Amino acid sequence: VGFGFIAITLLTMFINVGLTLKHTETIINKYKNYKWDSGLPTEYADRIA
Amino acid sequence: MNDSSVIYRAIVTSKFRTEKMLNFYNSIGSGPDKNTIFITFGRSEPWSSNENEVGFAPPYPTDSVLGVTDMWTHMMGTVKVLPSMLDAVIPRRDWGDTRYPDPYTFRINDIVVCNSAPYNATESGAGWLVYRCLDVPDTGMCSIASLTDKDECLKLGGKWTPSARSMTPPEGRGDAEGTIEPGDGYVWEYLFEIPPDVSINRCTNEYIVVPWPEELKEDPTRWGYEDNLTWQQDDFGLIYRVKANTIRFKAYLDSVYFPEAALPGNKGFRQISIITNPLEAKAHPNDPNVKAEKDYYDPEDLMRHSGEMIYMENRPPIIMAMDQTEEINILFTF
Amino acid sequence: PVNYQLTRTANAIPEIFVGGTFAEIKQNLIEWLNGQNEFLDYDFEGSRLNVLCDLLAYNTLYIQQFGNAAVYESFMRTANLRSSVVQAAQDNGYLPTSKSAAQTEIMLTCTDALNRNYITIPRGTRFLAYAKDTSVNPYNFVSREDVIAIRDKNNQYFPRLKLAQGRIVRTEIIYDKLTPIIIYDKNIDRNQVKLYVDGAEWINWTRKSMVHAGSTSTIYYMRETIDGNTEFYFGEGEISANYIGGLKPTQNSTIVIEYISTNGADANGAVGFSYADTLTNITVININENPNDDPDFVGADGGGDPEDIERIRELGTIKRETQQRCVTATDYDTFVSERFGSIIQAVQTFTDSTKPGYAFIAAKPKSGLYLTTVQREDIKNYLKDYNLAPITPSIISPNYLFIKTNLKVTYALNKLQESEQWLEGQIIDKIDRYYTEDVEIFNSSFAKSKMLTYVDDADHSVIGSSATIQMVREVQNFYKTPEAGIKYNNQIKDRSMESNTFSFNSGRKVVNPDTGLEEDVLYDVRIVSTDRDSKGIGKVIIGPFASGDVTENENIQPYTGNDFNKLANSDGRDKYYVIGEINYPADVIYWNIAKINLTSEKFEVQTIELYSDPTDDVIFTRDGSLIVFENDLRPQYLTIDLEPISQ
Repeated sequence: VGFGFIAITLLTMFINVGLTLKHTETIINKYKNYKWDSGLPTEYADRIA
Repeated sequence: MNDSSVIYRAIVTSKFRTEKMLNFYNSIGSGPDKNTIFITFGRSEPWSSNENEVGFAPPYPTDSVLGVTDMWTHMMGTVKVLPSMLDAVIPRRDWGDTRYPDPYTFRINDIVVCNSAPYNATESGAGWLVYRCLDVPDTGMCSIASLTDKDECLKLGGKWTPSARSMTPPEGRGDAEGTIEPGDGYVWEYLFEIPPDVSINRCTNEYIVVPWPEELKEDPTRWGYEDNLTWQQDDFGLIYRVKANTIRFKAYLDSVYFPEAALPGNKGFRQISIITNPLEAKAHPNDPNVKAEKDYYDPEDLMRHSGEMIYMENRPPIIMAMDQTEEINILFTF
Repeated sequence: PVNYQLTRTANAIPEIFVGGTFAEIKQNLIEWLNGQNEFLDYDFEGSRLNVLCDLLAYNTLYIQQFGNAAVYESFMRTANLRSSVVQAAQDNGYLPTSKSAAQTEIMLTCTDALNRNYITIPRGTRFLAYAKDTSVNPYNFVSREDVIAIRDKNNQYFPRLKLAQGRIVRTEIIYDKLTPIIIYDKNIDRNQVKLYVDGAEWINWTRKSMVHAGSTSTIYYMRETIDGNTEFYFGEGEISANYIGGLKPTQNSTIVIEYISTNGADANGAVGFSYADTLTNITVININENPNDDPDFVGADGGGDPEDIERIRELGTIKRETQQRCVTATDYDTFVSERFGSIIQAVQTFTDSTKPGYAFIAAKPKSGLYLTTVQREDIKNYLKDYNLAPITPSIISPNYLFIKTNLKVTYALNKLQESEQWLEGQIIDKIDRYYTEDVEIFNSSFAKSKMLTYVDDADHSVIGSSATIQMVREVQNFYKTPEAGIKYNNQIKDRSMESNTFSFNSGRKVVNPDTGLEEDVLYDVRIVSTDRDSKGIGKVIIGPFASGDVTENENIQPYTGNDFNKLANSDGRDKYYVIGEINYPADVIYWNIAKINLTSEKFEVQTIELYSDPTDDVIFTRDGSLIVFENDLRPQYLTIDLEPISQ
């Protein structure tokens, strides 16, 4: 009963960001590629129409 | 906490998902502060008795150091991801293709491409013009998701399948300020430019690239601005307006850089990581240390477990025969 | 509310108990008797098997009260029947003060023939007092404690003591441990008791005058055992203390109880006391000063009579919020209460923020107005023992707003019996009963319409009534008023706030006839608050002045005009001096006579009424300022007219 007792405010947001970040799908596809070394093929396929 | 006297509402919106991504790429650069990235390759061990097949799968990796440590044991070589190779993407819906399920439609807010193909080609000196998105669906005929129906229920409810086809979906660069509306409804809002060179290179069957700011602000008219008065509204940059919110980077694994490993029989068993900011062998341990800038470091010279591992994956065989390059696509929403 | 989850409920007797209206019982039994079970095979009759159903329903409606009442008086808030209430309030550490006795402090001027220093004045020292209603008959008084005196200069003593009402009685008993020692008599304030066990002391437990930190055993207990007759008993102790508990007697002892007879509350009058002292050479010189303390004095205080049921409950549950300690504003209100109560009607303790420590306590005695002293110092000590150590309690007393009625009851001559007088007084307590019930307490307003409906309730013959009204608020120090103080809390109805009396002194000499001269003590003054103006304005004036004494300078030039600022009636020569502010919309009064710069010695006694009349009919209250009317003490403003009607 003997003390002053004043009221003041504080606010806490707690922003939740960091959901998702699920990396989705990772995708890679191989190549047959061409260098000047090259050399003998084994037969052929497709190649034009 | 729960059920408090006060109850507050917080969106977090979209842009924070994108803007946070921008800060990631905004320092990839060269120097002590710019924390470059390195992808990495895999395991030689047959990994099991049943290894090559469709069913079954590698065991789920573990984030613990007990799993961090086995990679640097089982890993061979690390390709580097330049700042230029990483790219931000969008699902690439396009009107007119019969292969993908719904030819036109494209309800409410959606991204389209055209002039990319036989069917959609128009007005092409500019290649792909088309990242423009639909501002409003066309008039009526929308029967949407619930019972109610009319041009009302988009507000209290879901999305409109307009049920009517679109025609002449090509468009000019756009109207002054706000953009064109050629046909019935289907107003279109023009979104940037996408020159052809970057297309055939950095796009794919899925997704598409958007420039980052610091490019467009640097150079209009390649990616084709100065038509946009809303540009000077909020500086250049626009990765936000597209709502990109996703980032993928890729890496070229060429068996030439790793001639060892690439012999008749290499089985490249699973494990393909990612990592950050590694370091050089150091020669004898006492010394200063350097940030690692040179591509395709061998597993040795990396100071085993230097840097921190930012990603993990297991793909059970792969192949990795000599002369066949390897292209890894990995996609994050950060 | 907004969210439906906040509905809940107040204290609610569930539908399980409640209890029958009769015929609904007939309904539920028939459905349970005929249905779901039998589909009657009954051998009585078509009517009998029906009729016999309610014959056992009266058995239900009976057993649904006789045995169902227990759960009503088992709990507290829902109980009725005092006995259960009281008996269930001691485990909350309360007890309900079965009665009380009057108390004063008088300073005896007496002296002894032996001249010996340090004269004593033992416990009883029987006095007697009329406690005046007229004169006839005394009651009694006993000092009950000790004291001492001192001889200084001339040979005299000032053994000032305090005294209770009744006499005393002492009944010694042998403790059988099988024998619930009790009293049986309708009396004996539990506040003041001794109860020695064969040695001395035994300070008990439930009520401490000291608290005697540590001290372990020797405590005893006082509760109820219903019946009105108090129970004494002792703890579980052994003392071969063993560990913790009461010391207990040992199987046989002389247990000496002494209490006070406490004639009753009829003794509030006090006033003149007589010695009635026979001890030794003490002369009992009299010159007995009942109130040698301070300002206005009502006589004795207290007197009790048992507390009402509606009192106990409110104080019974709140003492679970406390445990025998006051840390809280609501605690002092419960500690200034039947423990120290019957001398205080209402409290509302509060703490001022600008001044730390110093818990402030407003209190109104049942005697009215001020607590005087030593009835204040008494409230002081009983708290500070249970108080929060560093902070000191203080009794400010509230800021009283009385009201001036001037009402007329206009009865009819036909139907009376005791006629005037007895009705003149019968209207008093009815008005007084209105205050004591509704507006006696804090934060509560009063409506003159509600006063008139108790007025018209006098007996019968009174038909109709009406009153003017003025809110009277009297300043203490005067001459100044505090900073931003002296506020009504109500709209003042400008052209009001009318003066009191005052006076002057000095004014040269002005000798008169007969004896030598005088001080010119006539020619009074008085204050008027004038008009309203553009917003608040309004000023105020100190009053009528002839000429001479003042300091005019450039800052005064006494005048408000012949406009409002109504005139005091005397020679008085107008020339009203401007003094202070008095903003009307937010009620404020400000004076500070130092503005016109006179001397305070030129004014007579302070503590002057002002008493503006209210704008609205209903008078509000705030900031710990009571509106309570007490007649018997100050008659000064109550005036009523009985003007009759002949049919």
